[PDB]
Amino acid sequence: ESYHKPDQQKLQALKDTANRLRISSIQATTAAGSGHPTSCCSAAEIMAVLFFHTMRYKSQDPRNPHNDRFVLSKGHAAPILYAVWAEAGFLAEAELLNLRKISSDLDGHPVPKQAFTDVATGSLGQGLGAACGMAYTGKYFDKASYRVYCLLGDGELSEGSVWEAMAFASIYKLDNLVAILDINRLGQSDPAPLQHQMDIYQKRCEAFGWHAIIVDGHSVEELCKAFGQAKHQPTAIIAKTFKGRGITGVEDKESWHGKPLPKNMAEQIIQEIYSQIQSKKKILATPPQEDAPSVDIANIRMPSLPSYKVGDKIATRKAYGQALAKLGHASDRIIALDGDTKNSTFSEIFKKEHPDRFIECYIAEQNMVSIAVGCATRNRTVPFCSTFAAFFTRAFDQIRMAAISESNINLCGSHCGVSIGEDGPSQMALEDLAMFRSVPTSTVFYPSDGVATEKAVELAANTKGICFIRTSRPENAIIYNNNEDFQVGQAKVVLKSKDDQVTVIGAGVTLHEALAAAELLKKEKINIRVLDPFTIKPLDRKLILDSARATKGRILTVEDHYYEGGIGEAVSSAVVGEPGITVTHLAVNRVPRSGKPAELLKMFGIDRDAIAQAVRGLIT
Amino acid sequence: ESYHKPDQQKLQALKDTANRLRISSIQATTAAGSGHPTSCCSAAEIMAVLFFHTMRYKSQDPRNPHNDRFVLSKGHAAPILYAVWAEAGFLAEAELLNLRKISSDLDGHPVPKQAFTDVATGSLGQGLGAACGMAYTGKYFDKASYRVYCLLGDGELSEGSVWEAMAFASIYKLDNLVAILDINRLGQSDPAPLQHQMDIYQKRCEAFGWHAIIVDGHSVEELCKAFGQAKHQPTAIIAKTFKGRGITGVEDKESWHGKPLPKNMAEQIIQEIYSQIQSKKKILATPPQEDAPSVDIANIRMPSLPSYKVGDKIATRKAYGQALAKLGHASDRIIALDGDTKNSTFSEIFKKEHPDRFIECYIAEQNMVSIAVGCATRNRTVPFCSTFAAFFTRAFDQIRMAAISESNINLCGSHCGVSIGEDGPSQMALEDLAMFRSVPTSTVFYPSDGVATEKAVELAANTKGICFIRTSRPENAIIYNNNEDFQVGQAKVVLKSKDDQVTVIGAGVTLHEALAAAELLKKEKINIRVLDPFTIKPLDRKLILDSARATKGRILTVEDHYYEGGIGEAVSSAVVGEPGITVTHLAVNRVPRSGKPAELLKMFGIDRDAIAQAVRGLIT
Ligand SMILES: Cc1ncc(C[n+]2csc(CCOP(=O)(O)OP(=O)(O)O)c2C)c(N)n1
Ligand SMILES: Cc1ncc(C[n+]2csc(CCOP(=O)(O)OP(=O)(O)O)c2C)c(N)n1
Ligand SMILES: O=[P-]([O-])[O-]
Ligand SMILES: O=[P-]([O-])[O-]
Ligand SMILES: [Ca+2]
Ligand SMILES: [Ca+2]
Repeated sequence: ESYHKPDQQKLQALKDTANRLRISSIQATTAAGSGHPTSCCSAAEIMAVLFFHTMRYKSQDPRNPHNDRFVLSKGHAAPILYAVWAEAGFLAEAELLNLRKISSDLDGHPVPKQAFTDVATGSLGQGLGAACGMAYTGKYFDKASYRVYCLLGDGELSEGSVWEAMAFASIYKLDNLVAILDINRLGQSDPAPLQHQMDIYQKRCEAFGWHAIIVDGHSVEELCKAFGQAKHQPTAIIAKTFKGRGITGVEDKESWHGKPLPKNMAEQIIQEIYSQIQSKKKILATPPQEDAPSVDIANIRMPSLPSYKVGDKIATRKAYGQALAKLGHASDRIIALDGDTKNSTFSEIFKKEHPDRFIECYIAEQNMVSIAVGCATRNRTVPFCSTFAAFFTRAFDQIRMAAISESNINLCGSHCGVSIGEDGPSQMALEDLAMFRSVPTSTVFYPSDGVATEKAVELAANTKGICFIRTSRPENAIIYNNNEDFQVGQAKVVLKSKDDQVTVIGAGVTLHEALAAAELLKKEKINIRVLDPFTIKPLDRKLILDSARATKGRILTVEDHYYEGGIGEAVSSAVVGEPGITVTHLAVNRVPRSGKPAELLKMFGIDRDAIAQAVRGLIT
Repeated sequence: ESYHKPDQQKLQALKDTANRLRISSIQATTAAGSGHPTSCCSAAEIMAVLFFHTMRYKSQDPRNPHNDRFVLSKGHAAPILYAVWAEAGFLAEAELLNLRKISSDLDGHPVPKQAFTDVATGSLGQGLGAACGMAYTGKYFDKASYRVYCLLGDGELSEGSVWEAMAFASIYKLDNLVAILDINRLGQSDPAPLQHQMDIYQKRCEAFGWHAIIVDGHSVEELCKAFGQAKHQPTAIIAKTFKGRGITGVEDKESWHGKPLPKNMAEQIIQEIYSQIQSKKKILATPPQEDAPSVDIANIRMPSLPSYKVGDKIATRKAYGQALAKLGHASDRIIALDGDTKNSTFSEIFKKEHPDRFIECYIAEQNMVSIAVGCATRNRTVPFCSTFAAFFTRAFDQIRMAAISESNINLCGSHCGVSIGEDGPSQMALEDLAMFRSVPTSTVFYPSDGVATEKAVELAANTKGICFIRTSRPENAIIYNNNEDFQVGQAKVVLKSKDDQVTVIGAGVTLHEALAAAELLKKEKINIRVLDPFTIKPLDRKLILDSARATKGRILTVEDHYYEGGIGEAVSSAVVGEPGITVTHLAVNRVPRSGKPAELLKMFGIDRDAIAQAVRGLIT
């Protein structure tokens, strides 16, 4: 639609709105006794113009799929976000004073229990990546008219994740995306490196492919104009502002980040700001054009059972790619993301069959996770990201925040453990189970053959939370019939007899080492029960205990992972205290080195011979 | 010294060297059956000019403190690094053919068991940050003439960590630092985003404050000239190259990343390259000026015992800052790094007393860890980094690689757990124990009062590996006499009687909740033994077991951390199977929310009342 050039009365109303937003931010943080009023105050005109002139959204339905999106990347400015939603009529004005109380949902940083929040922020430098996912979805998946606005601080621009998102938005021509940079000169404990060198910020944004506009961030007129011109590139509004703007004696001063005003000072300051407001009448939000498509919410089912034959050899990494491509034929909601590793994770199979739903994220794992989080907001897509599991450690903070965001994303990490062989430890995932188990909403799948991998992909697609699938490089035999039923939290006993003397729990390559160890032990008339956990989180505690009680109470765990936080610790925590139950662990005890897969499994004590020796020791 | 303008014979010798390096990279990867010859080949002229014209180093003493530093950020090019060290006469030429063998130290990516490797690479995007630490040390700490050279790939430039390092080097005027960008057009699975748009790379580097020079990366003459001009800024040599340069039919082609040449093809290609070499005579390396200072290696001792009084209240975060500043008066080797959080971690105390040894890293945790790793190389400094513990998750891959690098760095993460109160979960560290316990070389300190914090700082300074100190926001009472002896792996029983019915293990805020719970239980004639672990890794298994056997075998753990990978799992894994021993866990079961510290401890079941209720349940 045409830009509506505001008259002087509308401009004054926007100024009055910005000053109301300042007052509310001060009132709320003074009442709470904590918070960041000076960080809200630098953004007050930006927020007024965005919410009451530029954006299009349903004020009574913040999650509506047709709405423009707003991401508060500088999440500690939450009080001004709450204030705008009260100004728009969604939040009760009195509730603002309950900021940070245990009785309120207006928490210290935004979180998705709030209808107006899609992604939790608070860990700086992540909002723009989420916004890129929203804008990519809007332009290429929803094909809708909504736009995406992301407000960042200047200290926040020191985070490399921001520059990954900048580069992504220009690669993918996200002309529906606007980043607003609140260049208020100061960080938490010192000035931001570039201070008010606006030209340097402009050069950096232009070098990364954005259309960059320097504005006076306290001029509602310059802001209306800058937001009012759509571009053919992602657009950076570089706003020169002052921290604590409007707070006499505090504006542009250090020592005030995250410091509320004391009661006596708040009263005096609020009276000053209030005297600037010319009218109490509020501006109404403007609704969006309703062109986002419907999205089905039904269960996603594989079009057929797995087609593997017991005895055939396939690496679970390849079965992942085959299974994801197969699942893509069943539902248009499945999208795949990969970080320049598609040939090795086998997500290239999905790209070949469903190219319009594959997102190349390049060597930028932090941004890739944030893109997926953004794509999953409002349930618009069901994303599967992949790289080597070791490189998901690069995105741990994004994954941590994804759980705080209640996000439903699926991650597949390949090349786990020492069994990759010659590349050496930089490429070996040995802490990924520890990392993903510590994520509160996570489900951790560790499929041991191609059939289990296909079932894990199907289960993950239909499971809420952060789903992780750990895949492996070596080709192992198919051990499961393709009609075997798999469920989250349900383990499988793959070998048992009446005279079993220990239950051996393995997964992936160590499950096949355990089965080979059972064959070595058969020559010595020693039988062992072999258990495949399928999910490491949640663990099938009942089947583990019933197996243990059938094998003299003895459990041996063996895993291609470090000792801490892995399968062995998960099993020990589950069964500690149970009478007669003992647990013995085999794992990788130190940083590995290069060698053939079988040589490394032997060197680090997790191969069939190490398992057999541990079994004999338990019996004697 | 003056630039030595090479004659045509020296230039031809450098070309011959580059071609020998190609041959060795092909020979080694074909013999191994794996590796990245096309990634070596694009860098061959760069490597020849660096090692045999530009750099100054002792060829027989690669770790010498006077040497120029070289960091191979694109670590998968390891075969060409090994080749240059054979060409320089340090490595035997025959050993190159043992690349990736379990019998060799020429592993798939560089690692510090090699005398010529300071930091392990292999996880892309981290080398430049390490190089910044080396260059900062050289300019500001060593005050020596050595220079630092870092070779990066173009796909690698998608990592945000690279841009954090770029910004750091210009902030700190690292005119002794040179980054060489191998712009060979291709990544692993597709072209790099910018391909051969050399002007865009130049604009990005210039916007981040570097002096940027575009060269033909296969012209030894242009490379000699570009390296030969020192600048007043960090300098980026932007080298236009072709992947697989010199391999007929493979140069500039996709589908060859990480693919060795088959034997029959290697023979043919090597014969072609060999026919280009005009002479077998090798160039000798040139030694450096020996102006790096001596550094003492003695134990670092606090100048006095802690000065806290039993009963005084201090937050361990503040005791950390006081203790680090105190330790800085004892040894000039201590340096401190912080990510714009010095007012909240209290590293500002060190900055005030020892400003020349404080490094402000801004909001860039990945780079901060890499800086510390670089500063610790060759034992030049003893670094302590600090931020909120939650934001160390942003640097997990850097910490993981630091352990592969055998690095001795110290990390202090504040604001752990729900006890921070109103900021909410984005700022709460609830997975940091899981993360740091999974790091192979780690020691994890969790001091419960100011005295333990000071002792932990002293111990950490003298302990090899990745040391982590978990500090807390709330002020708790001093419980230890200031002459109490603390040691790694030694726990403390802080309350005991003869009629204790359970051993309660707490740490930080939950240790003080446990002591308060013991007072509640005293009213009911119930005595509990309270144990403070001091180090979570390694755990004092002996004292835990002896305590348990004195309290009917019952252990209760309580921690301000998620259930997985924390204190409870560490204790359970240590004691599982021990007869009569049971372990019960209290931890945080889900993403928290904002509230007062005591309200959140109650809501998440880890306060004195929850501990008392669990104790009563264990007895009955
Ligand atoms: C990843 C991360 N590191 C550190 C912090 C701690 N922190 C919170 S706010 C802040 C300063 C923010 O400065 P800026 O982005 O300039 O925002 P302003 O408040 O000035 O608008 C810092 C360092 C954080 N929240 N996230
Ligand atoms: C952080 C990280 N993510 C992914 C990988 C997987 N990987 C190894 S090499 C490579 C491509 C490297 O491309 P580039 O930097 O252009 O180097 P070249 O071999 O072309 O010189 C990738 C994606 C990695 N090593 N590290
Ligand atoms: O995909 P690469 O591990 O052979
Ligand atoms: O330092 P902040 O948590 O008050
Ligand atoms: Ca700022
Ligand atoms: Ca490349």
